[PDB]
Amino acid sequence: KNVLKIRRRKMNHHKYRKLVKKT
Amino acid sequence: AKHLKFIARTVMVQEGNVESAYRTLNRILTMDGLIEDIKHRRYYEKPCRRRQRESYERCRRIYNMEMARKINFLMRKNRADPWQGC
Amino acid sequence: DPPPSTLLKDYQNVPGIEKVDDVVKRLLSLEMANKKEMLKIKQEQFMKKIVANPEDTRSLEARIIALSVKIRSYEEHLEKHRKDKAHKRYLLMSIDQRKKMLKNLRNTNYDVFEKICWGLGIEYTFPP
Amino acid sequence: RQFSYLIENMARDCGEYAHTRYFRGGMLTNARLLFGPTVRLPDLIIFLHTLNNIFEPHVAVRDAAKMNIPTVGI
Amino acid sequence: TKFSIYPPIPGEESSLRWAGKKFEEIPIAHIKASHNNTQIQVVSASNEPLAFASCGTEGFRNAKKGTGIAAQTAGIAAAARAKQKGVIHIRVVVKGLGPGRLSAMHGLIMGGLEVISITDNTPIPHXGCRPRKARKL
Amino acid sequence: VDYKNVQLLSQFVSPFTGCIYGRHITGLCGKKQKEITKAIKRAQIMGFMPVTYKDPAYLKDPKVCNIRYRE
Amino acid sequence: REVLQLQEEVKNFITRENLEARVEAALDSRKNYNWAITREGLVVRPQR
Amino acid sequence: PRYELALILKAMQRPETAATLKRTIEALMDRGAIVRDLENLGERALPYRISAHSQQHNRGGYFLVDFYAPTAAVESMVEHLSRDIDVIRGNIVKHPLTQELKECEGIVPVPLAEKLYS
Amino acid sequence: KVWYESPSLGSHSTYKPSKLEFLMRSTSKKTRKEDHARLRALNGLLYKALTDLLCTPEVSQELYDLNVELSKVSLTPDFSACRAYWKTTLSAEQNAHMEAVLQRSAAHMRHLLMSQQTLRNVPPIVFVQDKGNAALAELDQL
RNA sequence: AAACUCCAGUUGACACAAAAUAGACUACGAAAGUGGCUUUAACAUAUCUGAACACACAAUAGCUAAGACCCAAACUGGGAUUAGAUACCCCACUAUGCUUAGCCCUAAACCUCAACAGUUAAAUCAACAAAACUGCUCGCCAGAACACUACGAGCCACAGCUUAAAACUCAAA
Ligand SMILES: [K+]
Ligand SMILES: [K+]
Ligand SMILES: [K+]
Ligand SMILES: [Mg+2]
Ligand SMILES: [Mg+2]
Ligand SMILES: [Mg+2]
Ligand SMILES: [Mg+2]
Ligand SMILES: [Mg+2]
Ligand SMILES: [Mg+2]
Ligand SMILES: [Mg+2]
Ligand SMILES: [Mg+2]
Ligand SMILES: [Mg+2]
Ligand SMILES: [Mg+2]
Ligand SMILES: [Mg+2]
Ligand SMILES: [Mg+2]
Ligand SMILES: [Mg+2]
Ligand SMILES: [Mg+2]
Repeated sequence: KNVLKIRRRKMNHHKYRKLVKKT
Repeated sequence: AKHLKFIARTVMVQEGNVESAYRTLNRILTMDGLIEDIKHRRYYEKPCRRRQRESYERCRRIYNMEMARKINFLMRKNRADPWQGC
Repeated sequence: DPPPSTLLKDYQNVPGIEKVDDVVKRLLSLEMANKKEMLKIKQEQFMKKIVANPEDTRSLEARIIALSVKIRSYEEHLEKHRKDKAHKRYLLMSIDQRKKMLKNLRNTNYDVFEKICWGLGIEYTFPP
Repeated sequence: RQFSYLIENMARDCGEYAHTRYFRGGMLTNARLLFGPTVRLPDLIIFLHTLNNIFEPHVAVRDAAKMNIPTVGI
Repeated sequence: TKFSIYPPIPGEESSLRWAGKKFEEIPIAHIKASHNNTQIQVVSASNEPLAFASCGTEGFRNAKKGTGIAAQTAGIAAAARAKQKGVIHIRVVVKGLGPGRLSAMHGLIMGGLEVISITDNTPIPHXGCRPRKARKL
Repeated sequence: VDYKNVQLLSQFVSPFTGCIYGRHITGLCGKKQKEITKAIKRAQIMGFMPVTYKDPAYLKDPKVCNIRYRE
Repeated sequence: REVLQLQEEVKNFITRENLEARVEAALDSRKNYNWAITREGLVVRPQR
Repeated sequence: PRYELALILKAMQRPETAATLKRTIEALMDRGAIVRDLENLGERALPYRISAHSQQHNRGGYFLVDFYAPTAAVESMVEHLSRDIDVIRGNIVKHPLTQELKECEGIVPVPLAEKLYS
Repeated sequence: KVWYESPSLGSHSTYKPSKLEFLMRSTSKKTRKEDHARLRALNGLLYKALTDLLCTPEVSQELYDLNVELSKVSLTPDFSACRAYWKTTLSAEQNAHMEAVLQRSAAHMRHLLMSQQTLRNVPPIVFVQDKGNAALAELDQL
């Protein structure tokens, strides 16, 4: 199958980790 | 390093034919898997990749051996047409 | 543990075993065998001390005795091998299996349940 | 094909019909187009071999049932 | 007697001789055929060095060292210095699958040496050091 | 199959490289292929069998392996 | 039957008294575990 | 249990070899072993060079010791052999004749479908 | 079956690779999905057969000494010819000897290949010389 | 001559690293995992099912402390490349991969097939995967996204893990 649902979760978790890093 | 030398992987030259001696040695090292082993060892193959390739190599051999068996079996009838015209 | 001079369970009832050379007695004793052979002697000791029929190996009593001997072996194993997670699982699973057996023996035959607890030194506990 | 010649002669001798050749698509289910609107189809089809040369059922077995033709078959 | 590709075993009584010398007494030409270079050393049976030649010592530089013709030239150079010291027959021991693996042996022959045997000693670890990671190309 | 019977074990390794032959070359079954392999590995590291080559003493023993090498 | 067989073997077992004699009796002898197999499944004992 | 000690001794003269065997068999007895037999396999060239006790060896005397001992004696004997300077390499294995070989009817074929499925 | 496809309806059909079949074939007909497989695998069998003949002395003493190695063997789909490739040697003098013996051996080898009744119908084998840069040695000659 | 040289080749000595061939085998273990040799101990259960939390485990990465360090190698530095290259390519080297004792408790932890028992006759069956189903039990699910998120609580975890919404928004996903 495609990984489009994983890709959404992939970006969500990346942005979250980066937010925690900044703050 | 601790073994005796000039026994392993050693081929004698006959009548100065060094090309045929080298080809025999290369055939020996190839059949024992040493050439492919040396080549795969230049860069580290990761365990998930090694298992995948070994699984692919084992399944391809089975399919090729099974496809050869089928062709041999179904080539018995390759003889000329016994009932030509019918 | 049974003395090392104890004969193996298989050679204890052969006729004339007491008149053979001492060397032959050493070779047929626990001293020259693996630990599993010592556990068969222990199980036989408990079976004759506790159960009514020492030859009934399929009764709930014999199973509790057999499993209790295994549990003691695991405890000794883990005393020397404290990071052996595989056997720690086997120990805890065996303790749980024995508790289930004791539960069903207490429910069906209390008089025998009392002899099993006294004989094996088990302090039955009700679950939380 | 070992028996094509034998079967064609048996049909001719008894006054019946034989089809031992490559069976074309729609000989039975599309007979009016291939032969004509007034073509009469067989009332009985006798199979001396029910399988084709690739070891599958002869197409005429299914097509005979479609056209409500009784079949005798070895 | 029929020809045996298996070398004579030391301590046994063989009839093979080369200029009156036994297999155990023939000098050895050690060829290291790397991917980017080729090194050839001729030594005596007692481990005495007799001649050394490599593509780098023959004026080849950078990618030119990793060519067959560069190894062939190194073999000729090693043969010349070895022939002056009394070498005719040599046992060839080649380690590595570089481009100068076979060509280095050709140069030894053109230089006046007779190859009586070929031995591969390419190092194969039996399980050893982890090689460098695969390349993305 | 004993690890001390090096003559037998040597019949299932490569003469030139000492590599243990697969069962497709030796014709052995799974059980004996394993015993031979374990016997070879035991004999090698205990000081009975060489690892990198077949002992030349055993080169003239019966050839029971379906492998053709020379010229 | 196993105890009887074992009782006879113990007569040949090495002991502290007969240790020296058996040690020397071994240095004079040779035990060969080597034998080869054929394609027909026949054992080919060594030439000794 | 029944064990087999595969003993490679330094190439020595007959007197020193007998003293090493006696000293090795006595160590087994001191640890409770019942020694059954002693077999000489002969002096031969080692399959490879072995370094032992700051020395290099190319030949050795191969001996076997069949004996019974308690399970705890193996660890103690392995340690004893490591310190004997006349022992090149000594390994203690479970005697092969104890393991009884199971009968085999033959080679039953394996279904090809299982091979690729598995 | 495997990811390698084996669903063909005419899987029981008798594979008939002969020169006569090609002429009696529908011009519209095109090779099926698993039709190349039999060709790819039949060509590999020819490679196996030829390789054994070269290394076995019984076939020919001259051939055995040459120690020829087959680089490639690919039959033609027409069923009229077969392409076999052997690796050249450095010495052009040695190259002539190998080609000469192989050229005369091929005729006998074809009959030897007919001994394998499964591949009894073997088109004349074309022992092409390649893989050794034959045109590079030819250039040096000039 | 001479001594020096990071260096390279042959030979010898040499580890707290990793385990060609066998292995075309498909075994063992609850899973994770497990493929050099030896030995010791040793692989629960004479119904079945039974937990995000109880009990005990759990690759890799990571943390704490003390060691090892051949080789590999985040980061970092240097050399190229490129419009840019804090990438891909080349070189060097560190955390780290190893051992010991404690933690941490996550994986596309996936046969993407819950455990147990039974059937091959029925309709064979949305499709694909891996032939189609029955009995029984536990776990779980109820449009998408917000969301492997917020808050609460628990945790040797403190830029962490587990459990896990709502509002606004859309007619799809
Ligand atoms: K290994
Ligand atoms: K629950
Ligand atoms: K998976
Ligand atoms: Mg998002
Ligand atoms: Mg349960
Ligand atoms: Mg659970
Ligand atoms: Mg969880
Ligand atoms: Mg973990
Ligand atoms: Mg760590
Ligand atoms: Mg480091
Ligand atoms: Mg490094
Ligand atoms: Mg997994
Ligand atoms: Mg469940
Ligand atoms: Mg929702
Ligand atoms: Mg997560
Ligand atoms: Mg969270
Ligand atoms: Mg919180």
